[PDB]
Amino acid sequence: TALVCDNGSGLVKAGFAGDDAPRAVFPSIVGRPRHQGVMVGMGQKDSYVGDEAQSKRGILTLKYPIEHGIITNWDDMEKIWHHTFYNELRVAPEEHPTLLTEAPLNPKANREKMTQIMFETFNVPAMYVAIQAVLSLYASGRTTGIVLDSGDGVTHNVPIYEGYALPHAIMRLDLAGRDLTDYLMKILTERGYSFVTTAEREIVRDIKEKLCYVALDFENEMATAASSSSLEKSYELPDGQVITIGNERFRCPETLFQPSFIGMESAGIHETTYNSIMKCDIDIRKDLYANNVMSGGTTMYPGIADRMQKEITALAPSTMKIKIIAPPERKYSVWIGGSILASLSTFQQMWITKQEYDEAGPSIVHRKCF
Amino acid sequence: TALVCDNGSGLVKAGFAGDDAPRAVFPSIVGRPRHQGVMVGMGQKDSYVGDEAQSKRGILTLKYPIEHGIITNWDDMEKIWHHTFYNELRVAPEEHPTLLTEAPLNPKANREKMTQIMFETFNVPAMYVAIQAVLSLYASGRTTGIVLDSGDGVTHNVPIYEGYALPHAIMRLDLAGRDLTDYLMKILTERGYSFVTTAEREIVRDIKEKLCYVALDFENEMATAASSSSLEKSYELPDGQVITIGNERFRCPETLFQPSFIGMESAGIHETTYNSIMKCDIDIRKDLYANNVMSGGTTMYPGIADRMQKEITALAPSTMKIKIIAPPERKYSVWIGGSILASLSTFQQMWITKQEYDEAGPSIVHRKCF
Amino acid sequence: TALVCDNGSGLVKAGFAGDDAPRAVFPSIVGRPRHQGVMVGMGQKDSYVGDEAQSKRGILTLKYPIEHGIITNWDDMEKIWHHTFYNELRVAPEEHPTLLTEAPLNPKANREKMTQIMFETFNVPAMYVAIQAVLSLYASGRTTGIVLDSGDGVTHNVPIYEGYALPHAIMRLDLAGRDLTDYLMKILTERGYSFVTTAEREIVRDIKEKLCYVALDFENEMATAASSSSLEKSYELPDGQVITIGNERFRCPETLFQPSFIGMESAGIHETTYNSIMKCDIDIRKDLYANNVMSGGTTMYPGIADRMQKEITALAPSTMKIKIIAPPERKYSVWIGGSILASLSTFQQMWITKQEYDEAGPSIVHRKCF
Amino acid sequence: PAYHSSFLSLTDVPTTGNIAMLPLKTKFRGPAYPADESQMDIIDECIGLFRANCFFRNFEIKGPADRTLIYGTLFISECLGRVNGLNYRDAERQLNSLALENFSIPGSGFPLNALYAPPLSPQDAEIMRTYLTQFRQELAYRLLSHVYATEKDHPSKWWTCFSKRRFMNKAL
Ligand SMILES: Nc1ncnc2c1ncn2[C@@H]1O[C@H](COP(=O)(O)OP(=O)(O)O)[C@@H](O)[C@H]1O
Ligand SMILES: Nc1ncnc2c1ncn2[C@@H]1O[C@H](COP(=O)(O)OP(=O)(O)O)[C@@H](O)[C@H]1O
Ligand SMILES: Nc1ncnc2c1ncn2[C@@H]1O[C@H](COP(=O)(O)OP(=O)(O)O)[C@@H](O)[C@H]1O
Ligand SMILES: [Mg+2]
Ligand SMILES: [Mg+2]
Ligand SMILES: [Mg+2]
Repeated sequence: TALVCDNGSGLVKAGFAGDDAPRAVFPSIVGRPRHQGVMVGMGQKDSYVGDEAQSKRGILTLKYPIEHGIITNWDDMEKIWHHTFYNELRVAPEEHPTLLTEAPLNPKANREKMTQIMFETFNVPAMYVAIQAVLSLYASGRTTGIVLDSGDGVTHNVPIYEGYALPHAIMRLDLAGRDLTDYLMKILTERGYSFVTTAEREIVRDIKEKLCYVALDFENEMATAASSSSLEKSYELPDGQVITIGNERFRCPETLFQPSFIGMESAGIHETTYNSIMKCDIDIRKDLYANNVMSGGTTMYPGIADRMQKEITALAPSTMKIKIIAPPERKYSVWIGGSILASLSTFQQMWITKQEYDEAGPSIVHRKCF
Repeated sequence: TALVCDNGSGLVKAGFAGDDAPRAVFPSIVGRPRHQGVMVGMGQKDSYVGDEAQSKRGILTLKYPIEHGIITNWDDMEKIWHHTFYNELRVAPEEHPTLLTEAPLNPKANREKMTQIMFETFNVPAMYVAIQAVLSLYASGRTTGIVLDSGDGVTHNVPIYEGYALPHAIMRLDLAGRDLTDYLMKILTERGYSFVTTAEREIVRDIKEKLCYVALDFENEMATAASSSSLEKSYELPDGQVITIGNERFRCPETLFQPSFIGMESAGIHETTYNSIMKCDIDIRKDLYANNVMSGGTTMYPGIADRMQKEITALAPSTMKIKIIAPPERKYSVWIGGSILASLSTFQQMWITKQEYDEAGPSIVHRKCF
Repeated sequence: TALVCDNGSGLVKAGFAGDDAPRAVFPSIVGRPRHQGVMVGMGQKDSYVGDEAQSKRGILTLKYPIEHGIITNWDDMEKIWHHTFYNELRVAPEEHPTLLTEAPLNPKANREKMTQIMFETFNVPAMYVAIQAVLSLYASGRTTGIVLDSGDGVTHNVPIYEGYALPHAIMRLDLAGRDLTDYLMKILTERGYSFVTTAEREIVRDIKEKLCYVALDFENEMATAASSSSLEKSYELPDGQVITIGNERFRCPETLFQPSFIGMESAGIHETTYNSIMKCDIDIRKDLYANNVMSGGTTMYPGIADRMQKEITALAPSTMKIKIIAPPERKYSVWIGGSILASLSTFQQMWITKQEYDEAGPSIVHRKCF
Repeated sequence: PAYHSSFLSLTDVPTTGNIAMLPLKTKFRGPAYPADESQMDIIDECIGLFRANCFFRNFEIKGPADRTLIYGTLFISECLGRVNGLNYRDAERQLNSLALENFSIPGSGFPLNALYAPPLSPQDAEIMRTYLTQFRQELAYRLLSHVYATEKDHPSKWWTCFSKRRFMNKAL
């Protein structure tokens, strides 16, 4: 059986090929205790991962081994991969060919180190690295469209037409769910609340996951919030005290449409999606506007597809029909696409094998994958 | 029955002898993908032909195997002929004689390789190569006239009197609809619009086919457009953005009357027609003037027959009636007249046969097809 | 005296007629602040120009008002011309006639608005709009040649013989210095160096102008760089941190010879030059192959003339000398040619005067300039 | 006359529609029963007969073994159409891609839908597909050992010439 691992910046999602959803979905996190631990002999250990590290977040310090879709700590990454195979999937990796996911426009050394760890340390039969946008198109069941994926660390656009990607029209924005968590954690200070610890980052992420939404007209939501309490909602901290959140609840996600809120110069997700369509050839643009496929957890806000349709309708010429394709399974449409691709009968000659990694070395991944 | 295949420079026109019109009509194009084919399976092909290339064109480099009436790429021309027989007509070519066509004053080797591929690749039982302007005269119901035929790659004049061609008076001009399309790209660039790719060359060919027309007096039309909105009108691109054009609508076709617009040193199509009549013997000229026959898609402009009659009336002496015959079906007159010829009973003795090719090689065409 | 102002897509180059080199050479940039600007008395202003924008680039967003040799923002362009005359040259336009520059195959509304702004806003006595590449041939000391000109926004070929240009054989390519900068930002990401802001686009341009070079044998340099060696080299960013690059130094300008690296369907600069020579009349081709002239700063990569000579030698027939002319001053040769043309004692009938602009309006420029 | 399958002399052979699921030597996954590695099977027969059989223009079918040999003969003509100008490695990946891609079975664009029976049940169709995919992957892999026998970077012209020898004027 083949494994599929969607190696996300904020969540790991993992499973077998042909399963309709991941078997495992957990924080892409490693942690160490920050206190004396003087009551020894209750089963303590030097480091923790995933849901265990998340459940003890008060006494831990939490680190993500991935930053902006780049592995920043390779020891912590192999500790997470060991935990995927032995703790979560509960299988031997040397019996399972493994599909992996990556963002486009990544460092070449990231894909190579991800390759040599798989063959040298997990002894895998065969491996493949897929650009995570085309997997979102496989889950959508279509040959053509512009994929927008926004995960934890990165947002990116990939135009595909009739199975061909346009790699010059591909573009990435280093702004997604982590940066929106940092900005929510900043603007809650305007109401007098404080969040600074790595546990408090996760409390603000756990708020962002459920209170926040995208405004359909930001100045109107600001003006109505400046004249009524009806947009305010409330949440309880693990410590038991209660907080109330108002225009902060849409000013956070608005950063995707106004990146200048976090001091970035770059274009918003509507403007970058339109500019990626305009960077494509004149005949394909009609079928890209008809197929804006949304993907990844930062695309899960209420109202974001309606806002995206409003905005791309203002940028495009008025004669033609624009639609946003935003399934309920948005968070998993990458992994679901990997499940489909790893199950295709024609894909079984595309796996990069140990028996060709042997003579070529780690540079095999660049010549064989993409 | 026999196939008639008017494999012209821009459109293949094909069908059966005795049919009212061609039942296969498609771009004389092979398209090949110019981008990264990332999705496995997806119904992808190594190359595409005709309407399949024209509909996929946003991801394809498009090229015509035939330029100025000469086959430049025989591997893609076999690909086009295969598409005519097996995909577009749905016939065994080994069961049917084929009437082929070419322009006069072509290279000898074009006729030879064309007969060789028909007998050795397509295994045809019999074939013939007709001069395109001689075919167009049967479609007129005439046995004397001068035929001005202009396709995509070549314009030619052939004078015929009482079924005798005057081969010394035949004129060729390597200027027709593809040169007019290239010139329309060059002048659209002056109003604000750049068309550059082989795919964008098909958009501006479609603009030319429904916006452009021939002015009766170019300097009056040029002054009328320079001083009013009334000659200006618009077109919508695949991308839904709108192109407005004015004097470009009649400046493009005027290149047939003024070849110096594209840097050529030649007489226009009117004066080339008159020079062909004036190369004929003095007694036949009266009946050639009364029988100027228009043919091919580059004669389909509004006003071109009225202009051609005005221009030839200024060159000829006023003592006689100039008549321009421009049928509404002149888009297909070469094919129509090929279907007449291929259905005549004396023509059944004029075919090159398989047995006769096998005994003589491809040189048999030069001593049987004139 | 006459002013000469080369309106480059990347740098303004300006001076008086008869001077040996430009007096003013500065970025064709307007910059605006992108932050709150809280400090009173800081000397902040609403917008910045040229080297004043470039030296403030950390706090600004930087806009080039010329894209592909076309003014896209006229309000910021008249701000650039105001800075040129009143701050950089320090003269009154009301006293000096002005020679301006434009690329061939360019929207004629650009030339109209450009002449209108000089007579309406600057009240200039007289002016002209020379073709960019025709000036470079005066600076070359010649009257026969094909000029390959490549600036920041556009690359073009003008063939000219005995002082006559062949406008049907003029060719234009919308690929030059910025397209190579943007491709360098794209491929710098393969090392993990991220450059995304308009200020970082200037840092990557400042890298491109000293680290990049043209490979004579690209696929052999790709093989040579795989064995890590003196092919890889270092640069220090404004923050004091350092980057190392290898094959990115020659994949950078290889995009001139392979436009498919940025997804363009077009010939490289070698095949575009050869196609322009082969579009000229057969007798002049020998003298064009011996007089192939390079201009604009995108012709200033080490090894580009040696590689161009190698490529044109492989395309053309072997019997005749092929010579490429690449002066050390070729950065300025268009402005130098303007300094000659405005100085020549037989040019003074060719200026457009304010007196005939007041009769005809800005459409006067099409009667005088080409 | 033409050459028929020696495996028409076999009896009680497994069958789908009216294909015979004959014993097969192979390393591909699927339903076919392992043949003896020491003896000719239907693919050693089908490739050994093909370059004689593709010249005949008349063939009488003795049973389901010949219906299997004919489907193989038509698929060797497809392979020799697909293989031209390739390196041996590119040919292995192209002809496996050809073998694996979605094809018509008898009872569906099938060229011989008069001579072959439809699948006998909705489940007989799946065993017919899973047999024919395994068979034609092995048939592709085995052919390449003959067309790249003497040289490895160009297909032998002594096999590429049959690429237009359309058996009985039929093709897949
Ligand atoms: N419903 C939601 N609303 C807002 N943000 C969400 C939501 N669901 C997930 N996220 C955020 O998106 C990221 C997780 O989504 P995912 O697609 O799995 O990202 P990744 O693959 O890159 O790790 C985290 O930053 C998380 O906080
Ligand atoms: N209505 C039209 N108006 C102007 N040009 C036309 C028209 N219809 C066809 N053409 C042009 O005629 C050419 C095709 O004519 P055709 O006779 O089929 O040429 P060919 O035989 O050489 O392939 C193309 O350049 C096409 O754009
Ligand atoms: N030393 C150099 N080496 C390589 N490229 C250079 C060099 N100097 C300038 N350039 C190129 O020239 C561009 C600057 O524009 P310029 O040559 O003056 O053209 P323009 O007239 O259109 O403004 C740069 O972005 C770069 O592409
Ligand atoms: Mg992700
Ligand atoms: Mg024609
Ligand atoms: Mg310039």
